Amino acid sequence: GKSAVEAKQEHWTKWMWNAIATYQLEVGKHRGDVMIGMELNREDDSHFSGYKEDFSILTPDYMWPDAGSGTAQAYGAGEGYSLVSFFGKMNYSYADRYL
Amino acid sequence: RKADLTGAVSVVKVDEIQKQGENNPVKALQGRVPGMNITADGNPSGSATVRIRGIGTLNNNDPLYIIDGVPTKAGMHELNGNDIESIQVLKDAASASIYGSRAANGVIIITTKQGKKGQIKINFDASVSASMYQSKMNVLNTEQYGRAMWQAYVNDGENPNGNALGYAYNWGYNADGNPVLYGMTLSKYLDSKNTMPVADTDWFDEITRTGVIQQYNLSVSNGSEKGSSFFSLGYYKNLGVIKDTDFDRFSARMNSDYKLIDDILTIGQHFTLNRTSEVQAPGGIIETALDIPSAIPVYASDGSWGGPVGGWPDRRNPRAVLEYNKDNRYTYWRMFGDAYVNLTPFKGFNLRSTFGLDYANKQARYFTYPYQEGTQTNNGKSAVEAKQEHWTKWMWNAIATYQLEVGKHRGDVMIGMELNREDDSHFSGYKEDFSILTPDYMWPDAGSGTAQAYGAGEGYSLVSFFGKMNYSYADRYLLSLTLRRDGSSRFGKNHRYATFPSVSLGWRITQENFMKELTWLDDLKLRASWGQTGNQEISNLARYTIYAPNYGTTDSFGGQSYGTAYDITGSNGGGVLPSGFKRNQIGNDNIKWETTTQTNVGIDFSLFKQSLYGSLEYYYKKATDILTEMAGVGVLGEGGSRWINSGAMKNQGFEFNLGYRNKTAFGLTYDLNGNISTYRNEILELPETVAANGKFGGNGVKSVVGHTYGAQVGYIADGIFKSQDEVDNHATQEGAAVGRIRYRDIDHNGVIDERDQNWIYDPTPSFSYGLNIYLEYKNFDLTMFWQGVQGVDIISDVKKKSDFWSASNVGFLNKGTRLLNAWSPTNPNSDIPALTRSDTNNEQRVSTYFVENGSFLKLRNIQLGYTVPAVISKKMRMDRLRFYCSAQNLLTIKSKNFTGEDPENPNFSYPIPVNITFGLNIGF
Amino acid sequence: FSLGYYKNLGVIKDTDFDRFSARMNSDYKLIDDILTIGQHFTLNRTSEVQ
Amino acid sequence: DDFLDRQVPQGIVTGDQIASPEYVDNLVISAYAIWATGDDINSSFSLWNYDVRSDDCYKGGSGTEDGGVFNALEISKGINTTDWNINDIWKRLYQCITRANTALQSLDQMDEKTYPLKNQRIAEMRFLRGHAHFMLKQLFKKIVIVNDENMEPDAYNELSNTTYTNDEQWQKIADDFQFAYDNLPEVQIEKGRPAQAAAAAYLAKTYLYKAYRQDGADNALTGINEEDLKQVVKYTDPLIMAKGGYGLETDYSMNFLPQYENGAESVWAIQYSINDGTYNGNLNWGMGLTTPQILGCCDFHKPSQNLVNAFKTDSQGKPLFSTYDNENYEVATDNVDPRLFHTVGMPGFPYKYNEGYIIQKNDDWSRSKGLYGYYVSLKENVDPDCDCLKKGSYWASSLNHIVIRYADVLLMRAEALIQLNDGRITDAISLINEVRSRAAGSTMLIFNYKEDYGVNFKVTPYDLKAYAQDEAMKMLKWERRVEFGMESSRFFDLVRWGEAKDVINAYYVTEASRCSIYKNAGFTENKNEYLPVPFEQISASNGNYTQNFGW
Amino acid sequence: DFKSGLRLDGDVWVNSIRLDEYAGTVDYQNKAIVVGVPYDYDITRMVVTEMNLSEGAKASIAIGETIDFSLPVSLTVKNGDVQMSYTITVKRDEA
Ligand SMILES: OC[C@H]1O[C@@](CO)(OC[C@H]2O[C@@](CO)(OC[C@H]3O[C@@](CO)(OC[C@H]4O[C@@](CO[C@]5(CO)O[C@H](CO)[C@@H](O)[C@@H]5O)(OC[C@H]5O[C@@](CO)(OC[C@H]6O[C@](O)(CO)[C@@H](O)[C@@H]6O)[C@@H](O)[C@@H]5O)[C@@H](O)[C@@H]4O)[C@@H](O)[C@@H]3O)[C@@H](O)[C@@H]2O)[C@@H](O)[C@@H]1O
Ligand SMILES: OC[C@H]1O[C@@](CO)(OC[C@H]2O[C@@](CO)(OC[C@H]3O[C@@](CO)(OC[C@H]4O[C@](O)(CO)[C@@H](O)[C@@H]4O)[C@@H](O)[C@@H]3O)[C@@H](O)[C@@H]2O)[C@@H](O)[C@@H]1O
Ligand SMILES: [Mg+2]
Ligand SMILES: [Mg+2]
Repeated sequence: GKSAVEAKQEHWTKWMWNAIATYQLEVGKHRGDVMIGMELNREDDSHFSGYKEDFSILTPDYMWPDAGSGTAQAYGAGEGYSLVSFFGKMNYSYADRYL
Repeated sequence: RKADLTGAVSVVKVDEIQKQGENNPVKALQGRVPGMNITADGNPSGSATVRIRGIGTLNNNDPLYIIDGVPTKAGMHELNGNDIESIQVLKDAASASIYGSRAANGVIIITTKQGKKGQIKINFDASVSASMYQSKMNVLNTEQYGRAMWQAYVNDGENPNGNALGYAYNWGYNADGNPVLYGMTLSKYLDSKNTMPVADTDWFDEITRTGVIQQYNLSVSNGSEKGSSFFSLGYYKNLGVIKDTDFDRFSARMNSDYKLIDDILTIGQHFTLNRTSEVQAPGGIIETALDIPSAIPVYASDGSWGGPVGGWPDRRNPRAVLEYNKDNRYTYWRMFGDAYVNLTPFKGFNLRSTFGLDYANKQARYFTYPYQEGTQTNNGKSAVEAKQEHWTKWMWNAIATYQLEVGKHRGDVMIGMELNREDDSHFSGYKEDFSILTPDYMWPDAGSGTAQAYGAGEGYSLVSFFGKMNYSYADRYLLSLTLRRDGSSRFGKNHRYATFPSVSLGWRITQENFMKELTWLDDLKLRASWGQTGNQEISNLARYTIYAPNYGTTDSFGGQSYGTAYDITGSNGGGVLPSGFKRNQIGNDNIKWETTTQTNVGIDFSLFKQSLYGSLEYYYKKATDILTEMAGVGVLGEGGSRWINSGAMKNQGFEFNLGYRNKTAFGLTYDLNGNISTYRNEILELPETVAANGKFGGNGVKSVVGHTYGAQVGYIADGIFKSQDEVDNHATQEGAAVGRIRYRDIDHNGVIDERDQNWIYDPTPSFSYGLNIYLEYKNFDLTMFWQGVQGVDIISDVKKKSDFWSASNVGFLNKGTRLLNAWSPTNPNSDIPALTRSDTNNEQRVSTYFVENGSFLKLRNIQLGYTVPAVISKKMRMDRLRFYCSAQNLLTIKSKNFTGEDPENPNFSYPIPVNITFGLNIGF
Repeated sequence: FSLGYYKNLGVIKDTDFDRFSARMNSDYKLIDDILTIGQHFTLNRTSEVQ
Repeated sequence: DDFLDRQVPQGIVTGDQIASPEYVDNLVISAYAIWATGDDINSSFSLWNYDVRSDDCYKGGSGTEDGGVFNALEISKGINTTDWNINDIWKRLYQCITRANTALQSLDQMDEKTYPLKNQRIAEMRFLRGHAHFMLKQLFKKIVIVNDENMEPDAYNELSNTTYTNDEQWQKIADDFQFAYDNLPEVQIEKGRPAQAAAAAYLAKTYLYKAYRQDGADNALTGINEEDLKQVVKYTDPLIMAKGGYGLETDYSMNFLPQYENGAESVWAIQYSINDGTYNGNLNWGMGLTTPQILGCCDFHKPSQNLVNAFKTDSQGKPLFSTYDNENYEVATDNVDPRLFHTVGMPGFPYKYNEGYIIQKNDDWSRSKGLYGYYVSLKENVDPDCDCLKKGSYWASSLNHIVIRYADVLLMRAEALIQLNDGRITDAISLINEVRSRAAGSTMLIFNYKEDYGVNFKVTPYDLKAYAQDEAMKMLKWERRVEFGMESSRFFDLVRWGEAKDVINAYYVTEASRCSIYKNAGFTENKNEYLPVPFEQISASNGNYTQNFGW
Repeated sequence: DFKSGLRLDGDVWVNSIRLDEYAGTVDYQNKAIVVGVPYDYDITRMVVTEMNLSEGAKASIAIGETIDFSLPVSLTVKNGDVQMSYTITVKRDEA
């Protein structure tokens, strides 16, 4: 006769900022591009949950942690990470034949 | 363009709304609309309270905001205000009824910017401001505090050296025998442990700072008949004057519309995403700063927070409170979208179907760090709260409109169906017994103590069928008829639906042939309207007899938790106690809609070729069957509160808008927009228990019926006694002595008691006015908005804590500076009662002493701007470059009867700072 | 501008998955070819019983 | 079109479902729990807030302004019918009554065969309702008798506090205790529930209060009724108590130590618990203000030098009936009842039997800087180190609150016998001697005081000889005063006896010297022996409630 | 702008005192100064020889004055507008 409810919430938030500088050139049969970029990424995750027991009516409408009348538990955690990157890409083409 | 054109509509000019540089556009339009009251405390968020046409009902009086056709009651401080194209306030029932079933308190229609046809523009606005704390309450320093306490002791006739707070007084008498204080000395350490050195501390300066405001907006619009779009980004950040309180907001708005086929099937949308993070001040932080005496050092000897020790009064360190509260930051995501499709089968017909969405998500994490400030401690309690809330409101609307232009007759008919559904939920976890005590470590998993879980949910639904018919003859006679059938989920099946009619008439007198020769009178229109609107803003579970299993897990102050859990076995707990149910309220199955009837009569005029324009309106609002939550009779016990239709409110008001714009011979373009308004409020009927307990006025002493909402009853203070002869000649009263307040004998019975009370407070201003001045001259524009309120009374508690010694619950608290100039035989020319340690006279009672004249006139905004000349701007490729420097809340004038400061904010709420701003606008 | 609705009732009873979606992309070219400002945004709401 | 019907209330039970048979035990537990969770700091069901009007105690706190309305009650001057405390206590007691009435209404519609304990549960609910009515009757002379469980909420407005006279109201109160005595089990394994002995004792108390007639508009005594005293003697018979297994504890301190909860003398007690899933536990928040300043704050409920002098005894071993208050009690040169060191914590002595805390006459123990003296009540406080105690914004303990004590039953029986005066004064003297003998033997925790602080204990019983009725009554009053000090019944006993005015005026005159708050004190002959009916309630029930005499 | 100008800094500590040719042990927790004498010294006439308190600190007891120390003697050290009280006691090395 165990009755319980879990109310769980999770958040994920990732934001990225990117910067690019590109140059192209068409000297004769030579076609050359150069790109320099900087990128920052940051991800933050979190979550938390409540847990309640000892309900009476036993229906989703009635089953809320306030309506519970038993042992309660609370869980919660958070984490995150960051990335930084500097990249450079150079493309050269001769006679539209050698890349 | 007044949209309705035949009702009480006020059009607000955003070109000077944006000038005030405020986060909340509602707060920006504080005094620029007649018959509207905006109250803002001054916290970093722009949160403000709105009251249209005075108080209209005994329930939530908040007006209904409609952004791009989607109604909402959420505050606008969480929405970007720099992308507003037009604002119209509909204050009449007839005009505002068509915009929703929640229009009883007035409607604010906000139209966001849209891509102007055939052109593309971009605007970048930047603004940096400093906010300074001006209304610094003057509290006693250490020497002044010692002098005041000595004065109190000698007036009471007790030995001042018995103060036992470390003061040692050298004092004597003058020739007349009046005590005089030669000097004072202090014990260096307030405690025997030599941990709390005595110091002179400015608590208000310590908790206040100079805040910084940053604002950056970037909008780009692009419009054509091929379709239009508009994209806006916005960032706002505000550091409050109170330390460790702040508010920032990111905003992104995306509007677009597409016209397909040729003119059929117009599909448009408006979406906006906002992210606001905020740290708020703890409750009563200003109160704590005022109370704590200046002798307490901020830091103890060992570097820990200083606090009360020994005989000093128990008040927490306000700086420590702010430091511990600085981590209680909440995040709030707001998501306001809508998508509409418009079909035009032929020339006169239109079918518009709109779907709106409003999703809000609030996530917070509150901490409870252990504190030990002298004798103030929470026994090393450490805890964490993880709270989450969700609000989801969606609306679906369908409209069918037909227009006809037969001859001089112009007639439109619109039939609409609207469905609204709101669902709210929230849940929280609570953990204790942490070790590291830092926000990084403080998570419910890391906790190692007792845990609690809270959670609730609710919602409601609305259905509405409305019909609006407008007829116009010769563009001279205007008639409007609207009818609504509204139902809400908050009522029983029998009383679910209600019908509300409204009629409006208008006559353009200037169009009549008999007054053609009056060429100076450019335009004159006389309009009248009578409408009924419905109110159902009550609790969702209003008609049910609620029994809740309140186990008592919710924190409560004083232990009156009313929980349901008894150690029936008798073992001091140790497990899960048996639980039960308790009654929250008694159901009422006969509740129905509250009916608000409004009659409006207006005259709009324009003279000298639209050079002198204005309006004059008179309105009468009558609210009946007001859904009020009447309390129990008293022997009915808990849960006796029940909703009932037993109310009646009356509001008569006048509004007068004026505006004069003209150029000048030497090239000075001046524009003056004046405004003045007044209203009278009254309660006509009220349930007996409501009148008895006086939640709406009367303090529970006399019924408020027949008086203004919120009016209070108290004694009447006829000065203070100045001689034993005066004390004897006055009617007898307990605690009367020399220097005490003399209370008038109202009933002439010869004795002062609880029957000697009368109406003393009326929270209705005589009139409120505003004035906006705009001067343009040689690329220089000066804007000045003044706002004034006249004839308003305010109940003051700062006066209670500054004019009296030992009037608070606990003694020896720090008081205001004006306490020093109290009455004494050495200082006869005064009106402040003599100091005393015992409140024998019971001067805490409600009386005219605490009623102050709140009339004021403050320069709400001033702004000086320079526009770079067009030639330089074009050379720089910018279409428009502008710089400006502005000041908000710079200057104020108050009546001499107002002892305190800042009559707008006369109590311990958040202070209102002075903002000095510098900003620029670029229009590439 | 895109709107989308998907709903799936699984072969196993009392398991299902539905999704609302709204996408809004735009870009603007200003001056003559300088300062191109664009954005792509999408909002999705998926409810599921597994 | 179920669009307006799809959503339903969340996390609640409706009134129709609350009548289901399986919620009856839940409602019973609710009606019990209101007695532990429905009391505020300023309104505790122990009624110590309103017992400051007596001579036992002052009001603690920083000063006269800390609870100014209670200072007004204590000095009996400037009391207004529009005082928040009066209305608050009225509303709280009636809230308890209504929760019990809801439980009774649910019980009365249940099959006895299916629910065998129906009569016992009904008796318990009636007992709780009668207890709340008794408290209301003590505080306000004229109360509304809400004893009809099957009454609609709309019908409550028609109730009046003058439907029954004073005697009828007392009888209506006693009817619930009579039913509870008839139907309750003799012994309750489940300690929280009342037992038949408790019901009988409390019924005897109701009849004892009923005997002292208050006929007429004024609040003056109008004779003593013999039938009520006969009923008191009938229902206080030692056979009932022996059947319930109740009796005096071997030591006086066991009634207040946390280690001996639910003892033999604890006839009935409000159960307070700790570590039970509640946010802070069902602690005694009502006594949250009474903790000493050393525990952290609020220093309320301070006993009085008059009470200490009353505790002082003579050389023979009897209380000083006339000269006790002439001089302050001297620790070294006066014989003193040992009950003093269980009731009042004097300076220079251990606080609640803890040698680590010695009471001092400094600000570390008095919040008012000597305005209210330096004595600390001990009956409701606990040792700081017994982890009985918790900081929930107010230091509160899990110590149970005893409502009925076997000493109270014995003194009640003695009073009944003395008032009857049918040649049975000797039995009352025997009961008084039994209580005094218990007090004299109660020195297990204070034995070292003789050699550590020079305390002389000297208490002796009385010879079993004929005593005059007035002499016996005087001795009984003294015994009650020294036995139930700080237990919040002194003022009620003074009102019942009728000498409240004289005793209070004498106390004011005597204590004005050693406490400056009594400079302007004054007790009115027929106005201040009862709290006024709240003005808010009178206004709400227009033309139904009548204010007490003298207002 | 807010300071009262009451010069609360005022160090009032007592380093040591010397009664005749005997030093005194100073306890700051209870503000006591105990001086021992060889169980026969005349404790009715002692001249305060040296007493160093602090910079700007003045004591009620001067230097060079004779005092009866049969009972504890109260000493007040004042600096600026603050003060501290000590009790000086002399004991005859009782065993
Ligand atoms: O309701 C109608 C009418 O009644 C009024 C009239 O004043 O009050 C009565 C109404 O309020 C209650 C609150 O439940 O009773 C309050 C009542 O309690 C008194 C006398 O009994 O004193 C009780 C003690 O409470 C203390 C505790 O101090 C502290 C402060 O937090 O608590 C913990 C304990 O260690 C520590 O942090 C402190 O020691 O004071 C709390 C009391 O102070 C109030 C009263 O206005 O506000 C003052 C300041 O206290 C703060 O907490 C400061 O940080 C802030 O909240 C505020 O600035 C209020 O907060 C608390 O009630 C201690 O000082 C007292 O000795 C009286 O003080 C007081 O009258 C109810 O029981 C009762 O119904 C009004 O509320 C109303 O008009
Ligand atoms: O819970 C249902 C019901 O409660 C409301 C109002 O009663 O708010 C829920 C709780 O959120 C509170 C926190 O105390 O909001 C106050 C602060 O939070 C903000 C977020 O920016 O306001 C939230 C949201 O609600 C309004 O305030 C409407 O009153 C809106 O202005 C705003 O968008 C912030 O503005 C405040 O500083 C508080 O209101 C409640 O405890 C309702 O949101 C909900 O319907
Ligand atoms: Mg009078
Ligand atoms: Mg217990």
